[PDB]
Amino acid sequence: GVEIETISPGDGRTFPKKGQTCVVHYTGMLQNGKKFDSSRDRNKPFKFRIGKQEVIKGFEEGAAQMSLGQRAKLTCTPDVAYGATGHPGVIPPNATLIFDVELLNLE
Repeated sequence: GVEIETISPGDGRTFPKKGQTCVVHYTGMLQNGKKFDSSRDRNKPFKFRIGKQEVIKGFEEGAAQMSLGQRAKLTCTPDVAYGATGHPGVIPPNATLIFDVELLNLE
């Protein structure tokens, strides 16, 4: 269940497609919890492509449903990323993830 709530501006037509490397200033957030990740802190804006199972499923499906300049608000379900296992020390088991996603990409 990828639920998109978009802060408006952008163009609404430059869509991410296959074989495209894209750049996101993401920001992580735990539901009823504190922060755990920010690409804005390291100032390295996480160049990545679509389709090679690099990122989690909840962030992968949220990437194609956006466009350039847009600003969405993900809500990743536990069953798509880590809810059975959980990343050791960082992500607890059965966790629901919140992401502040802005797409400022190329290709």
